[PDB]
Amino acid sequence: LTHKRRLSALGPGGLSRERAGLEVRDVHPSHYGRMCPIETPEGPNIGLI
Amino acid sequence: SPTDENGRFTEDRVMVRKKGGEVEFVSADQVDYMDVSPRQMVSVATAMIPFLEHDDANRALMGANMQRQAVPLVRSEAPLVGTGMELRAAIDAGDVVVADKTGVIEEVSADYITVMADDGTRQSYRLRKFARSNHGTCANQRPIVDAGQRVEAGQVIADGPCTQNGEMALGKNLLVAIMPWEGHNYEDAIILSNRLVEEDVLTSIHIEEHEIDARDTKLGAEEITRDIPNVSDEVLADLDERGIVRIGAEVRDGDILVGKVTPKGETELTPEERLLRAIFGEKAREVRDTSLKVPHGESGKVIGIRVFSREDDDELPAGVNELVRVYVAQKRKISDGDKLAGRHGNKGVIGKILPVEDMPFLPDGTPVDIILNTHGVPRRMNIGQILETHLGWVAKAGWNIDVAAGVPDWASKLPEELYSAPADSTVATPVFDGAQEGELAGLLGSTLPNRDGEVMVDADGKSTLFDGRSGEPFPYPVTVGYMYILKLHHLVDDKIHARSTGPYSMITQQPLGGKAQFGGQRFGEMECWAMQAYGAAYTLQELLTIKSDDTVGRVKVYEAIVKGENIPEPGIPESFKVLLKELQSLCLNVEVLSSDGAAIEM
Amino acid sequence: SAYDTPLGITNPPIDELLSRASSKYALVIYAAKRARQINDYYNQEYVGPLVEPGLQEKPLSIALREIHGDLLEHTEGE
Amino acid sequence: QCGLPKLMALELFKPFVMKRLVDLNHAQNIKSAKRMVERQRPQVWDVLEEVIAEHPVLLNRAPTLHRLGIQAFEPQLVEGKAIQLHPLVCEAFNADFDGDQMAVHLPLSAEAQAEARILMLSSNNILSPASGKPLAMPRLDMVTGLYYLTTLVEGATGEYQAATKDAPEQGVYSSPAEAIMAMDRGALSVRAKIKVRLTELRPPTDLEAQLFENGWKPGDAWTAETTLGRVMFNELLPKSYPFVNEQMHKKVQARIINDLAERFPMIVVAQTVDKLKDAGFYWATRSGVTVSMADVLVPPQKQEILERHEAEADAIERKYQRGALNHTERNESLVKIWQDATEEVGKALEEFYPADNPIITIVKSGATGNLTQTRTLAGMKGLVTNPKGEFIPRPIKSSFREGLTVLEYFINTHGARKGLADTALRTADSGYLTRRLVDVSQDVIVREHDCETERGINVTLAERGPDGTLIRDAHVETSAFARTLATDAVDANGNVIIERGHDLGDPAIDALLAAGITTVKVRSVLTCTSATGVCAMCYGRSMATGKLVDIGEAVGIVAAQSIGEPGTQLTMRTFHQGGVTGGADIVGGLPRVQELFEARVPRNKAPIADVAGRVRLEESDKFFKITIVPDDGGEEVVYDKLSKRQRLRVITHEDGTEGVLSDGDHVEVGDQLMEGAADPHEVLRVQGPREVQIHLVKEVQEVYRAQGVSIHDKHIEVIVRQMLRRVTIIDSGSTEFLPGSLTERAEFEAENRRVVAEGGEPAAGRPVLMGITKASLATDSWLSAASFQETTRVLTDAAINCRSDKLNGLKENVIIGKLIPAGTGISRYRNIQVQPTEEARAAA
Amino acid sequence: MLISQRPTLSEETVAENRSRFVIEPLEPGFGYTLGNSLRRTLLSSIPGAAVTSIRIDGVLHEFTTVPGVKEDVTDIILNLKGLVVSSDDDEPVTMYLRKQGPGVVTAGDIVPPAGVTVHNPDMHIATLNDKGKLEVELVVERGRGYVPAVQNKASGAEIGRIPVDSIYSPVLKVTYKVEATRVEQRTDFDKLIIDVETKNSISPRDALASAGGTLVELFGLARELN
Amino acid sequence: MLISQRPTLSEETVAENRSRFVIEPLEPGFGYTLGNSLRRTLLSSIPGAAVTSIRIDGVLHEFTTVPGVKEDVTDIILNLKGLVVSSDDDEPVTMYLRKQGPGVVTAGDIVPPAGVTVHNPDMHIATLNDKGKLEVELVVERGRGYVPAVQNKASGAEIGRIPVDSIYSPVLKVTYKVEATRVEQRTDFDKLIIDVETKNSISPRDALASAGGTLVELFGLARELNADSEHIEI
Ligand SMILES: [Zn+2]
Repeated sequence: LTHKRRLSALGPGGLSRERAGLEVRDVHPSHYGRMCPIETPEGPNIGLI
Repeated sequence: SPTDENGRFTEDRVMVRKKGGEVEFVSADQVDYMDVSPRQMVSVATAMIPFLEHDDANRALMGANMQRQAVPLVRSEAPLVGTGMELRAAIDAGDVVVADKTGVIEEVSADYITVMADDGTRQSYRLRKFARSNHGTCANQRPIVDAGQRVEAGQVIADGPCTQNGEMALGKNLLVAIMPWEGHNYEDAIILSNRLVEEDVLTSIHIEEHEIDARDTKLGAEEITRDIPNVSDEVLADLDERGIVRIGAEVRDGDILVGKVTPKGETELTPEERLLRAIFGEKAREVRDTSLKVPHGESGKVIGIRVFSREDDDELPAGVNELVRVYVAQKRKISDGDKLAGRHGNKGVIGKILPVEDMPFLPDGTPVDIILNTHGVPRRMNIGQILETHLGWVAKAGWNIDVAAGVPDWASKLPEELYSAPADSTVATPVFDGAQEGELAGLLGSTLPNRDGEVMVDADGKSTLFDGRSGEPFPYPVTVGYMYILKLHHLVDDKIHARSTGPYSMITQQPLGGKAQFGGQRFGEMECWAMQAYGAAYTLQELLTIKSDDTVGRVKVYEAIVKGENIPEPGIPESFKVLLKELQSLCLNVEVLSSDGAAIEM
Repeated sequence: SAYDTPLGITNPPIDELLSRASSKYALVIYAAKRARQINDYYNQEYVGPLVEPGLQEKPLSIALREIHGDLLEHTEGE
Repeated sequence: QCGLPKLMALELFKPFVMKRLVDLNHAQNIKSAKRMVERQRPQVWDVLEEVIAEHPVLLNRAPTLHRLGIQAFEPQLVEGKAIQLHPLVCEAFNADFDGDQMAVHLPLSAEAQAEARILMLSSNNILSPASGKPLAMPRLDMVTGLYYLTTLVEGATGEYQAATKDAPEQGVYSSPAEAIMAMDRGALSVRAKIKVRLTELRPPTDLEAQLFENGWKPGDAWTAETTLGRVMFNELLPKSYPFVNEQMHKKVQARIINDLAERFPMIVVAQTVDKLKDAGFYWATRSGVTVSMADVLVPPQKQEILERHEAEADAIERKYQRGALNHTERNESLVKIWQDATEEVGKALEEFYPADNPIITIVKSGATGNLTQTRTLAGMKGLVTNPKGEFIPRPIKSSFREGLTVLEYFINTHGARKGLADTALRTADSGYLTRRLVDVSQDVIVREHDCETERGINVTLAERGPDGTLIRDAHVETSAFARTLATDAVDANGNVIIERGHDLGDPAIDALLAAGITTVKVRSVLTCTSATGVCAMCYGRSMATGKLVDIGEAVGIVAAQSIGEPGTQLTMRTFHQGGVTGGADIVGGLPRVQELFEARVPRNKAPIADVAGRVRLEESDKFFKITIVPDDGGEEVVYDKLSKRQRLRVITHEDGTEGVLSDGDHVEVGDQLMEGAADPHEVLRVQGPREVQIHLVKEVQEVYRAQGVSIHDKHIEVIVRQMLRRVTIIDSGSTEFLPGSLTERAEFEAENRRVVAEGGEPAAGRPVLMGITKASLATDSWLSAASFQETTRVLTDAAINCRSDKLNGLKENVIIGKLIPAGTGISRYRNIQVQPTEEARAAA
Repeated sequence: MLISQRPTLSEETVAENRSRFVIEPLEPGFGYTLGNSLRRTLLSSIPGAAVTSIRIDGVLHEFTTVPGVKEDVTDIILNLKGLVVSSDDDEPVTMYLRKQGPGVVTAGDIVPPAGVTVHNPDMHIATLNDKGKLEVELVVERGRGYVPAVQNKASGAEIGRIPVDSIYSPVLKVTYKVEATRVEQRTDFDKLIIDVETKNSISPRDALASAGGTLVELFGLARELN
Repeated sequence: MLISQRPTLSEETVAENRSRFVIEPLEPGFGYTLGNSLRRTLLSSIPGAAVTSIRIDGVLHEFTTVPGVKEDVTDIILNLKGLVVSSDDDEPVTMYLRKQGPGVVTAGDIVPPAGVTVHNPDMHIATLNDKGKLEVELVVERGRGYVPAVQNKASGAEIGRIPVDSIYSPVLKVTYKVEATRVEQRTDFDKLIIDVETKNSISPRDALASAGGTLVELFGLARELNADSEHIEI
């Protein structure tokens, strides 16, 4: 159920493989009410997914 | 934000979010909008963690992600204390069968459910039994309706792989005592009662899918047969006529699953091999055994075989004739090293499973199921687990709030529906609007007595536990309750690994990597620095040469070990030999000298 | 000195062995050489064990007990 | 010991098991034994027990930051599949039992087994190599038990009380056995005060000097006023150890273990720590430490404090509205106010909690946690940071006991999300510096015992101060401790206390303080005159074992690892890509250490006095002007471009308290005029090689001390030595030294003294300070040089010279495949010849 | 003062399968240890009877379903694990449970051989619809404690045999309480009350007697000394 | 049901009155079942004689010190509590200790009544000073275990009758531990190590024999409820 509702920043036409710096993978205030700040994978995609 | 019956705010100042995302306090006449509910920010998984107020963001993240790694158990059980989301999330996932139209259950069976709709239409729902999921977990469904029962439209008629009565049941709720115990729960370890092993509380079914095929080769096509060469009847007793293991037979690592043979090339027997052919009357054949076998450290019972072949018009990869897939299922109990965790991010590994008589037990004789160390709760800032423990205890044993002299001051905010409840009465506590500290503290003192009429747990949530081994009562009361914990998919059965000798990579000559390839462990540069700091020259030398890309030395050491000879000394690797040869090729007269200015050696 | 009986590979005590060699590094090679001699003898000109061997003690343990017993001598290679 | 799974051990020892199976006739050939092992027949388990005995195995957990990351254990078979690890080594491995894995390696050769059994055994590595303090000591649960056992509480059952009419002393017991018997009946509490007759516990030294002037012996009975728990604890310690009689806070246990390390052999320390582990677990089980919300007390003064500070926050807001403040200034003022509020709330919470409450008992005993976590759990969360890293003016006034609101939780998630990336990025800089340090000092090995040098460095031990008691220097434990004296130490009467070459241990420092001598002269790696490597005597005590360093120690790599391991605790440059350059604000941490080790000109340079003399000081619109007139010299010196933004150096005498440097003051050569960092090159030019090395060591240790890291000065000295090993030639005389070339100082001096045919015609040259990078980028070995530089040039130059390479570079040996020239690999030990004695051989 | 008064034990019933035994008087501090020892012996080493394996006609392994049966084989086995039986002979015995047509199959439909008793016929085994035919053969043995399922290969049994976990334990829940006594004017001696509840196989008195016999045999080793 | 293997009891001597008994191999879990029971039986079952009260003639309320002797009243009480006394009376008995003149007074100077024996006459009691004397009377009676000094609050016939703690049990110290041992390919079997330190009046072997007899005696009560109920047999 949680896989079907993912929002992935990585992928073709998204952001470059080597440009996924710590700045993009952060909790912006606009996430409130439309993206959960707690749930995210523990892998290398922390914040990117 | 508090509001009146009409909806008007009852406070002069309200907390609001403004343009820059800044949170501030503004007058009641400046607000423009409000959130529909407190659960607006959280997601589906995060919405299923009770008392989410009291858990830090990091531990909430860990718990939310660990909920996604729970393995379905043989019998699911809904949590005593949970959230209202667990119902909806169960239905929206889709794994539960819901009756499309109102009607009567004409016939019910393990395999299918037949429903006769009120309008005369008939529906049939086939349940998927022991189906292997993408990750090896069992997706077994089971019906929850009786023949002749009436079902409304949208009602759940069959439980999913991991739900009870159509609501999420990712784990089991069991009795926990919060105390250190002889150091067996030291450093986040966990102690379990042997009951959980005897009653199959945490047992789970795991299914593995092995695969093989016969392909066309430059010497011809491979073949699947039962007549594989050079094997005793003790090995292939359980193979069918087609050469595939019979369904229902149990297999252990090394057992043959599918008998397969491949054509070989020129033989050119050695004189010894020719002598062996002569002394055993071995008639010439040109096939070699390549039969599929159970991988190292795997076992179970065969539950299904699926076979494809292009001769039956089935689509196959180019240059392939037949393909076989075998399903092996096993029933893994909980064992040492298996990873368990709660919903609040508290996780550990089972360091010890104690006999039932050794566990601390309540005054009425009930032994506790799990013991969690006290030192792990405070510093991790995940005290929500203690809230869950207390509320689970309150739920397991019913409660009754007295109203003889009016509702208690702490019960004013409680809805009337919570003024009483029987034993095993499940409760719901939403993430951001649930049981308060005062309400829970008041409820803890209103629990019903036990069978004998004596309350086990006092108003503080603590009980006087007895020592299972010594028999003396523990000097101080110990926090006791019911916690919902779940079995993660990090089982030790698929993490243990070992290697003495095995395959080697052709490109770089080093041992392969990974458990699947039967590879060796990495020895990085930092490990070399540590070994140098120890001054262990010989160990480092043998690690870098004998246990690494040195074929001659490797074979010599293996021979010495097997024959009992002392390990031969190493020296002069091939890389240095070729470097010296190149240096000579450059007309540089390189030579190696012994001692402080002595003659050459070899 | 007063100390409980050592267990396993802690017998003989490490300090007593360091008191009978130039340094721990020298002790390592000393014991390794004696163990190699014992193993070579068991494979059949070396003297063989000098102390009463246990049921299945490894050559290195025998070498270490012999060193502790002052039954061996060595010369620095420098 | 360690627990090894049966299935894993069988695979690891397969060939040995096959050999033993064939030997015992269970298998007729190697192939049959191989099949038996693969198929796991019943008999292989009987042979595995015989094979595994006394065969050590190495346990490792990557990453290996320090040498104790790999340790040898004696394996024993256990059921199941999870490895069993001794708790006391967890701190060494940085491992917790929440899902961590570990790797096991099997030594094969006899030399490898001996090395694992002797050098790498866990019981031999009690003390950490970075500072010599014990590492395998009680922790977490084990502390809480021992803290509970030795605690004294008034009013306990059966406690001691004095005599009274018709009643003698009421709480006196004739022996520990009687006290235990009384405790079993519930008449006496283990934590109650009693007077007990002890006969096998040595009395305290101060009490021993009185009660037994002839010296205490076993069996002598003395009456001790103590608690039964303390008597029980003191039985775990060695028999000869004096009775302690103190509450066992983690610091006290560390002190006791340190004292045991000095006075007793390592085996006794291992046994004592095992006994302490057992007792600590047993009494932590029964200490009653449990967590419930009834125990999470909230102070009753939180409300008053919060409104009191809310009033001031409202005052700040009112002033901002009136136009007296800017946005950033208002935010800073609010942050100040709320930090004060959090501080007072924390103090109130600390005061309120009872001494026996589990939540605060866990912290105060030092077993786990800190008071900040307790305040966050109960008092209030406090302030949180934006995604940019700046504090939000409005704090989280709620506590996790109460439960954060929606907005508070959302703003709190920012720091939690940031930390995940921050921790990952923190390791890169530490690894960079660690690799630099390892490269510069990999092959610094102890080559000889004594260099017979009289030179050294002076270290201060204490200040006799204004009172009648001298105060121990705070830096003594990392400056003078574990050194070797270069010259005799004499008391006020000239009586020698410690001989030259003795190790300055804790008893030695205590005795030195007893005589009141404040400073001593210690041999150092900096002043060691050994041509190659360093000598054992100058390095002195080995931190890991406490004994004089053995010939062949790999001191350089140990120092590099010790310096690099704590690099993650230092502050770093900001990880954000945007913003202005970060040099405006002094980030005095890892950047400062990197600047020092590279010998680069500081960005906050301050001048130093080239000549000792009196100072005439003038001021201008934007520049300072400082002139020094040498009192015993001639011409003055002038510095007339010092930026006025930089403040003048403060001197601040004890009572004179000069404060900022004034005109007419006196400054000696090497003194610093302006606040900032002195240029290492200027220090070298003014004072010489000795003072620049002292300056570098002081500067590095200053940062490491300020950031809360403790490293012995000798580790830093090992690195600093490599930086100043070359001398640049300015003019050559009667020797073939080319001008402008860099030569090793040893070779330079050797050539100058070798020119003897006409006496000396010295070639002129002066020392040059190099960064660790450039110093590491040079070597005397051509086989090693061929891996860094143009291989063709190196090979041609070596060929024309016909010069041989002696295989001493360590980094060079690993190319050959020959064992490293350190530890057991040096020729001094590699060629040992072993022969049984004639008297021992006679038994044959 | 020394008292020659001897301890004594008296039992009192609470239900059919629950009893309470009072032992008094005991030396001070001696009650808890005795009660804990009795509890451990009762929970660990009381002989009983249990099922060892099952054979269902229409299945070859437990990961399957029987046509017309609501429960799958795993559910049937987990339900059977709750069956408590009493056996008279040490060697294994066989029992048969056969039914056809719709209805609920319970433990009362099992036909035991001579010397075997089923003590809970009301337990639910399965439920069959109109097309359901159920045939089960159960093996019963004597033993004590928990014995995990024996592999077919180890026992040499043919395919179709489904080994199951065996739990040889009649005891269900045991606890104890301690009080003071009015012994003469000493008034500090202990009184032990041990409460025992057992599964319906055997009465609490027999279980307590078995525990006492085990403990007597084990302490005979200490008594052996002169 | 027969046990897998009959456990054996070995003994080792650690001192003149100290022993260590090893019971092995035991069925898994029975080590803890046996250890605590044996310890408590040893420390609370064997009867013995002890001093329960002492009256000194030279002091009424100045308990701090007694003239003519350097030992405090507390030291006198402790030394007398260290006395090892045995009797076959089963009733309180009065013992008189009187000495005069400077010198060491020991337990050997005592004059026990008929049927009372002092096992450690060499124990030091006090050191008498010049012009000094000592005169005390001890009440000795039998009992079990350790009884805290009974307070004679109602004593009217005497005020100087000091009550003291009574160590009746001949066994002074007992400590048990449980370890794991391996038989066949199973390592769940237990080993019980029990260390016993006793007075001079009884050897540890006799104390252990009496404890075993008492425990068999006590569990006979439970066994006799139904003697034919099947137990694990050895
Ligand atoms: Zn030197």
